[PDB]
Amino acid sequence: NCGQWGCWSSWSTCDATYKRSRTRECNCEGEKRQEEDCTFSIMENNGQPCINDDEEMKEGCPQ
Amino acid sequence: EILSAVLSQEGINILTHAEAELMSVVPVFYVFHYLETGNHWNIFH
Repeated sequence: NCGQWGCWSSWSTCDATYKRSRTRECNCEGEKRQEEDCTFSIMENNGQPCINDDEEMKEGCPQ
Repeated sequence: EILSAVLSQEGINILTHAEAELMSVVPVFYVFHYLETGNHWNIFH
């Protein structure tokens, strides 16, 4: 069985703005704060969709 | 067509929870407008 970073903190409540933060303690090299975005703009919930790789613009009586 | 009309979890997640008070309160107007237009309130108990 033979400084180091500590454990991250709990994600703070999502503020009115996108800014949500998480902090790590050096209790060393690295970052002490990480600020990410959060808004939960997707209210609708239908199902997990499957996506393609790439698409194109363009492929009875006519028009 | 009657494809879909979906809106949920907005009233429970963000209803009441400095400069972003506008950003917070604006979507409530549109949610109320959608609820009045769709005429669907029986989804909740």
